[PDB]
Amino acid sequence: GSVQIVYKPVDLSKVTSKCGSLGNIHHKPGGGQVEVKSEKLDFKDRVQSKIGSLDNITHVPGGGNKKIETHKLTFR
Amino acid sequence: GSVQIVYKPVDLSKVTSKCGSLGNIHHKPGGGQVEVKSEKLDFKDRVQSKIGSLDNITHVPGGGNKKIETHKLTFR
Amino acid sequence: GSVQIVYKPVDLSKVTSKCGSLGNIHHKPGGGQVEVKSEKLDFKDRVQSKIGSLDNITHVPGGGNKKIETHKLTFR
Amino acid sequence: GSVQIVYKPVDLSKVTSKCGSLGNIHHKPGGGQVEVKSEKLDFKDRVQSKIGSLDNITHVPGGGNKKIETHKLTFR
Amino acid sequence: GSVQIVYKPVDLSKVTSKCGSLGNIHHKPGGGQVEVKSEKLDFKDRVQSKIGSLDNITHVPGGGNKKIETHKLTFR
Amino acid sequence: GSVQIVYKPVDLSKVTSKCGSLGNIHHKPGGGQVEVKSEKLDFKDRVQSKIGSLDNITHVPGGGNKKIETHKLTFR
Repeated sequence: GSVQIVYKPVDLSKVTSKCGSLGNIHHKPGGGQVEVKSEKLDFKDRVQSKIGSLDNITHVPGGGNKKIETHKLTFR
Repeated sequence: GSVQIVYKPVDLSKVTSKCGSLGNIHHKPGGGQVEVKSEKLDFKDRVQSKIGSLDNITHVPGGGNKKIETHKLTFR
Repeated sequence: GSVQIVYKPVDLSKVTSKCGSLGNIHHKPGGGQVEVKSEKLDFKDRVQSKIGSLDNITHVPGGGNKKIETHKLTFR
Repeated sequence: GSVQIVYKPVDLSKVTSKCGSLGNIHHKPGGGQVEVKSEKLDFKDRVQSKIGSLDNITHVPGGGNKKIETHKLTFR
Repeated sequence: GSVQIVYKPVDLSKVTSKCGSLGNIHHKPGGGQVEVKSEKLDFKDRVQSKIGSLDNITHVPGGGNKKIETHKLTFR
Repeated sequence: GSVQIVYKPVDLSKVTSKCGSLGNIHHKPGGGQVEVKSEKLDFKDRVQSKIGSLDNITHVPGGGNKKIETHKLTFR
C-alpha cells in the first residue's frame, strides 16, 4: 500500500552570551612527570590507544556556544 | 505501492556572543617530563596509536565559532 | 510502484561574535622533555601512529570563522 | 700451637664387565616435531638457557664403566 | 706454630671391560622438525644460550670406560 | 711459624678394554629440518650463543676410554 513521510523539524532556537570582560588568568601548573613502562604492544583491530600523554591547556573563548548540523536520509 | 518522503528540516537558528575584552592571560607551566619505554609494537588493522605526547596549548578565540553541515541521502 | 524523495533542508541559520579587545597573552612554558624508547615497529594496514611529539601552540583568532558543507547522494 | 694433617686415602678399588655380545639394536623413532614461540629473551647473569632442542641418541659402549673420585683438603 | 700437611692420596685402582662384539646397530629416526620463533635477544653477562638444535648421534665405543679424579689442597 | 706442605698423589691406576669386533652400523636419519626466526641480537659480555645447528654424528672409536686427572694446590 501507499506510504507518506513528512520529516519537518522546524527550528527557530537561539543561543546567546554577554560578558563585560574575560582576563587576569594564570595557568601555572608546578611542572609534572609521566612515566610509562611496558613490553610488547600487540594491537589488532580498530584500537585507538593513547599512552603517556601530558597536556597543559588554557582555553578561553569569548563565546563557547555550539552549532553543528548532521542530516541523513536512507531508503531501501 | 507508491512511497513519498518530504525531508524539510527548516532551520532559522542562531548563535551569538559579545565580549568587552580578552587578555592578561599567563600560561606558564613549570616545564614537564614524559618518558615511555616499550619493546616490539605490533599493530595490524585500523590502529590509531599515539605515544608519549607533551602538549602546552593556549586557545583564546574572540569568537572562534565554526558552522559544519553534513547532508547525506542514500537510495537502493 | 513509484518513489518520490524531496530532500529540501532549508537553512537560514547564522553564527556571529563581537570582541572589544584581544591581547596581552603570555604563553611561557618552562621548557619540556619527551623520551620514547621502543624496539621493532611492525605496522601493516591503515595504522595511523604518532610517537614522541612535543607541541607548544598559541591560537588567538579574533574571528577565526570556518564554514564546512558536505553534500552526498547515492542511488542504486 | 703446632698442627699436623695426614691425608692418606689409599684406594685399590676396581670396576669390571664381561659381555658375550652387544647388538641387533634398532633405534627407530617415528619422527618428531618441536615448536617454540616466544617474544623478547632478556637474560642477564650466568644464564645457561637451552630452547627448542630435539635429540635422538644411540649410545652403545662395550664397557661403559665410570669411576669418579673427588679429593679436597682445606686449612686456614 | 709449625704446620705440616701430607697430602698423600694413593691410587692402584682399575677400570676394565671384555666384549665379544659390538654391531648390527641401526639408528634410523623418521626425520624431525624444529621451529623456534622469538623477537629481540638481549643477553648480557656469562650467558651460555643454545637455540633450536637438532641432533642425531650414534656413539659406539669398543670400551667407552671413564676414570675421573679431582685433587685439591687449599692452605691460608 | 714454619709451614711444610708435601703433595704426593701416587697413582698406578689403569683403564683397559678388549673387543672382538666393531661394525655393521647403519646411522640413517630420515632427513631433518630446523627453522629459527628472531629479531635484534644484542649480546655484550662472555656470551657463548649457538643458534639453529643440525648435527648428524657417528662416533665409533676402537677404545674410546678416558682418564682425567686434575690437580690443584693453593697456598696464601
